[PDB]
Amino acid sequence: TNEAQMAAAAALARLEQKQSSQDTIRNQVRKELQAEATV
Amino acid sequence: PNRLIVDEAINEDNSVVSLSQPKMDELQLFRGDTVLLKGKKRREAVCIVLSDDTCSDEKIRMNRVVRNNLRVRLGDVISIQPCPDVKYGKRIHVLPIDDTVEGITGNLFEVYLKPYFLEAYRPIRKGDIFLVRGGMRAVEFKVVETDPSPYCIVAPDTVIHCEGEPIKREDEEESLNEVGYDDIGGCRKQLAQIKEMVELPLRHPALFKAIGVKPPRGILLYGPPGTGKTLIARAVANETGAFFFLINGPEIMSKLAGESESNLRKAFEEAEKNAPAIIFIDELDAIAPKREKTHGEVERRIVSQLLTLMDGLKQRAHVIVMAATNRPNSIDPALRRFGRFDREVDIGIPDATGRLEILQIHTKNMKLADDVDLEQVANETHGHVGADLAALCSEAALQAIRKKMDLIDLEDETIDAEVMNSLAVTMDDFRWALSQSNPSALRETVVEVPQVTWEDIGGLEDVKRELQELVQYPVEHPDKFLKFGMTPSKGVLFYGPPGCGKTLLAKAIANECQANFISIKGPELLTMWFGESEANVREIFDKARQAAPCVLFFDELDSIAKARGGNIGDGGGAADRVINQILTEMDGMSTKKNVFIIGATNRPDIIDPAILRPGRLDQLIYIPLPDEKSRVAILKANLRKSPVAKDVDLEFLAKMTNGFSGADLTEICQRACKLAIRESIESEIVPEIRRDHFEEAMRFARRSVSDNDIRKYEMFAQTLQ
Amino acid sequence: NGPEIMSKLAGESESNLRKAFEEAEKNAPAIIFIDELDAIAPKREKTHGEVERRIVSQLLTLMDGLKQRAHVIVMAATNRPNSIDPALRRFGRFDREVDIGIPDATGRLEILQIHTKNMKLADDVDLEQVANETHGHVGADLAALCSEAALQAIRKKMDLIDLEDETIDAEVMNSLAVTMDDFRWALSQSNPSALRETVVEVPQVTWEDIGGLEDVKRELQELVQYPVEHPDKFLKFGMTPSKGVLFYGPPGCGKTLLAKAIANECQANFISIKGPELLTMWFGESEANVREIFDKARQAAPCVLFFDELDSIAKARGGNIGDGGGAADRVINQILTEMDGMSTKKNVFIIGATNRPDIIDPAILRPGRLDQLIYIPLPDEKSRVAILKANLRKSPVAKDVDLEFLAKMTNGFSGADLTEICQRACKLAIRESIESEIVPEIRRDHFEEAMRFARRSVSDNDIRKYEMFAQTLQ
Ligand SMILES: Nc1ncnc2c1ncn2[C@@H]1O[C@H](COP(=O)(O)OP(=O)(O)O)[C@@H](O)[C@H]1O
Ligand SMILES: Nc1ncnc2c1ncn2[C@@H]1O[C@H](COP(=O)(O)OP(=O)(O)O)[C@@H](O)[C@H]1O
Ligand SMILES: Nc1ncnc2c1ncn2[C@@H]1O[C@H](COP(=O)(O)OP(=O)(O)O)[C@@H](O)[C@H]1O
Repeated sequence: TNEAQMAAAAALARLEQKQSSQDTIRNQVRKELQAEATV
Repeated sequence: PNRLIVDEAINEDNSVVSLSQPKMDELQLFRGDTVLLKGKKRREAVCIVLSDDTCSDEKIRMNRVVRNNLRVRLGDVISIQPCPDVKYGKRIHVLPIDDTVEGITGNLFEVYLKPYFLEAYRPIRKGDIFLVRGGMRAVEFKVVETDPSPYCIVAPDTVIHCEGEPIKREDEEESLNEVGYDDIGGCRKQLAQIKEMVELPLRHPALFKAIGVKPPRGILLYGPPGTGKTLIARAVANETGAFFFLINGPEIMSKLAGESESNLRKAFEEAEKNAPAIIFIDELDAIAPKREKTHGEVERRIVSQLLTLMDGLKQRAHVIVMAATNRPNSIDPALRRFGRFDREVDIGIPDATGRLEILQIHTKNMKLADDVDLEQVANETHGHVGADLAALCSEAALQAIRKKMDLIDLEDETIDAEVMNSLAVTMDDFRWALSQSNPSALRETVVEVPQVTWEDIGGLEDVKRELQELVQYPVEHPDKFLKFGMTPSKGVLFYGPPGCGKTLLAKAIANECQANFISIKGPELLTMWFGESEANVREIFDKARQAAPCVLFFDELDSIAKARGGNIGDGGGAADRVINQILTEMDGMSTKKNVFIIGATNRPDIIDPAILRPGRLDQLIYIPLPDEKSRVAILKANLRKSPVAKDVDLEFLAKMTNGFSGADLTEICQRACKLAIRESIESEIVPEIRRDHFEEAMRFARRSVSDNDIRKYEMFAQTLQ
Repeated sequence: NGPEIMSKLAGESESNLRKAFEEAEKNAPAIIFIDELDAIAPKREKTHGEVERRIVSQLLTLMDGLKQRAHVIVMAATNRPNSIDPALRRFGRFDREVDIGIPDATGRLEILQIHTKNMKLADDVDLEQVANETHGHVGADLAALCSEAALQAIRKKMDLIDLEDETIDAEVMNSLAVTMDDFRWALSQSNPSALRETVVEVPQVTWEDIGGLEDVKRELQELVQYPVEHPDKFLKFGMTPSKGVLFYGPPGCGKTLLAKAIANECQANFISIKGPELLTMWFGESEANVREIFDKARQAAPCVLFFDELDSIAKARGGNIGDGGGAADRVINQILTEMDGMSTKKNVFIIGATNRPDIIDPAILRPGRLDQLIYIPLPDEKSRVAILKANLRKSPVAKDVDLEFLAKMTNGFSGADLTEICQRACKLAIRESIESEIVPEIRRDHFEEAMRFARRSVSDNDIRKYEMFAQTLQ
């Protein structure tokens, strides 16, 4: 039913958050940006 | 009917269970539907079912929280049924467990239950136990009362109550903070091997006593201190339910003559009375070291007493004795004879992947800041064992605590949950602790699982195929090798200029073949030569055998020849202490162990020709500098995930870098990226790596292999025909 | 057993040992088996404790008391005859010895058949194939192998039928067959306990495996068979049999196969000592191990003891440059001593091989040592044909393959070089066969393609070196 469908959306969202290229590339650039900012 | 075997889960969410797709269609439920699970003692649990591509068709993957609620253990069988009529609840009353909330005070709802339940749409049944982590504690709660029955889903408008005293834990209900399989990070291959050996006779004792097949009676674990040898022994006993009895050397050795022998014997008698049972003997080398290393009468007698007690296991049915030592040859060899401790598992040291898993486990309760990077730490913590990474996390936690406690000045007997819940540990706290930590295994041999794939290696398309023929075909198509009377080669040597991927080729083939990778470096062979400790060569090949299937990569084969003068040499021949032991081990190694020996050198002209005879490294592969199409492929591989601008002409760059090796092309790719990033931060005092950034990198990069070296390598390869 | 006696306190271990002998006499005829003897009476040099010295004396007196304890025989088990107090092996007591050793491929098959008598095996199970793969295993390991293979088959079915009760249904076990995949898995998990032990067995190499060298084959029979097949003729003519022969010549010409083939036909045990082992003794100053090698040769007699790479040490010392010393060294001196003390009545024949006879200590060539010398040249045309056909004896060679043509072309190739051609052509046939599934025989194209990579390993510069030496010996 619809109450289970809302539980389905929550279970799938947590699975995707646990599984998670874009954040690895952005984080690697962020680290290099801070080093170039202070050097 | 709908009866499936309980297995381990990957998803850490307590409300989620995974079933394989074929069961999603046979049970006629949609992804995310709510189902009930039937356990033991007329108990059940409600959860949400998701699908994945890793669950076995006939198994259900669930974590410890769900298994405890069902009072089931791994390997048992439960029934699953849909319940699509579950509705929302309006009132849920949750109280903490007395054995988990202690020494802490504050508003438990705001810290734990609110973020857990708020808009969480979790299925909840009366009597469920669940765990909420945070504030450097692991606090479990029980659900005591709900308006709907016997289960419901929590809604955004559900009122959560928490009024009353903590709940006294039931004697049949195990705490969720007890050691289990989900507390072990690396060394998962060893844990799986052990489970297969012990879980069958422990869970199904009626099977073995009714058949002609005898179980294992003893397992010897070994590796450096702090690698989880005891952690595994406890996890196995706690997950199977076997009675766990702990023994340790110092406890037995500190006793007087007539007391140490009786106490050791009693431990065996107690295990039998409580069978099925596991006896874990830690620091075994302290009870029964090699007899040649002891002179006292008491020490020799206690060795004989242990040997007789181990032999008594023919009568003590369903008792398994596990022991932990540092080295398999530090103890009385009698213990390792047929029977007694005739099984061996090498725990060793976790690699970079295992170290990351350990850091994630020991930070589950810690609030980490966005700047904390545990993968970066795992790559830097070479030579560390799990006990070192656990100490690293603890030290970082204490540094973060001191910084806040000296400012808030709240001194009482209990700690405020809100104060700890809002305390985050930053990269400065892990970096400080990392500089203070000192690895316990700085120079130990580490067996790694390779992460290099063929997509990471540019060019050399014909070598990739050749290596598959040498490494995969002998075991993928054994009927053809038997038909044609072919004897597979035992290894291959790479030669050619440096920085062309010789090491990557060995790792990539090991990866595709699902084999372990062992790396031996020149300085280690020099250490064995100079220190007259060439016996350590056997340990290298012994790990290769036990770690099979594996690829054993010997780098810098010429390290000793150069130390002996290289081009001038001395009064002796090519043979030396270390190469002789290596050649001996190679000759004594069979192809049936699935151990492939790979060597590499940058000076093939000075390698003892003996190692190239049939039966050794008879196959020779030349790895030249990359050609025009390979250099482009190398640039693309290094930039596979980089934000390369459309104006970058990778073919033009490859045409200029005619004398560059793959190692030099990588520096260009990395420098061009850093240059683009430098421009980015400067604009605030850019989204892509522009042609100017690659052209600028070209002015700093240099070729590592000169024309004189290219001719030397080409002439050598030509001489070999 | 050792641990049972040693775990007891002073005054209890001696009493219990005495009681065992008294009970055996009361129940005579009787056999007393003492396992782990080295744990009760180790070589005295290894123990100084008052209790350990006394229990040795108690065992010695009880063994001597067997003159009165009629019909009582005492058997003991040890790992090495030299690990125990030498007094035990004096006239009387334990004056007989039996060398159990390690089962060979035939014995391993018999063990596997015994420990599977109760097991239902699938049609794909081939225990002879397993026996050939289980190198270095002893009966204890083959028993564990059968257990692991049986348990794997059980696990696979039990997790499917889900029958949990106090007893097991006979029909469930009776219909459970153990497949070859379960044995192969168990082989990957099993780890031989005797892998590093010396291997002493009758070789499977026969004369049909060696191409050419027809006259050398006959010469070895005269040197090795006749002294024991026709001893009355040697006595009649006053002939003293040779104790051994040294082979010299280019590498890869079959010197090792010659030693194995004669051992096979004579049904004698073959013992192989390799260069790295001679170098290990030289580098580690452990030449005493040579005496154990020659003593094992006597224990395994009739046997052929083959010393390969006899020049390995001379080369390690510089070979062509050398050092300030002479040809004698630690390891060869022990070999010379053991040979001089060995009688021809033990039926132990010594064969050596070297690729550099010009640097062999001349002492080994004197009468009483390796006084015979046989030159093994590179094969001629008719021998190269025999070598190719011998190496391909078991391969599915197509009828279009002209092996005589190849022999006519590969004039500078050694026997080992002809094998590389045979194996390379086989690999090419395997590649073609595998590709056809993504062939039944090795085609001419596979041999001709192999010739693109095959090269001679022995150059004319080294052939002259051997010819000049062979001419020097006339
Ligand atoms: N592989 C691992 N995964 C998780 N934690 C580990 C691992 N190896 C070691 N540890 C941690 O390090 C410590 C090991 O201590 P213990 O098991 O008592 O080792 P020992 O047997 O050397 O005394 C524990 O705190 C354990 O949690
Ligand atoms: N064929 C190649 N494709 C992609 N990268 C390469 C290649 N050859 C070398 N490299 C780069 O050079 C670096 C060193 O490679 P490695 O195989 O470790 O060299 P070596 O074998 O000489 O130690 C790698 O990090 C890789 O990025
Ligand atoms: N006369 C020969 N007949 C058949 N095969 C030979 C002959 N000579 C050499 N070979 C091949 O060469 C390989 C090496 O022979 P081997 O006797 O081991 O050489 P070495 O005595 O120099 O070690 C053998 O596997 C064999 O197949």
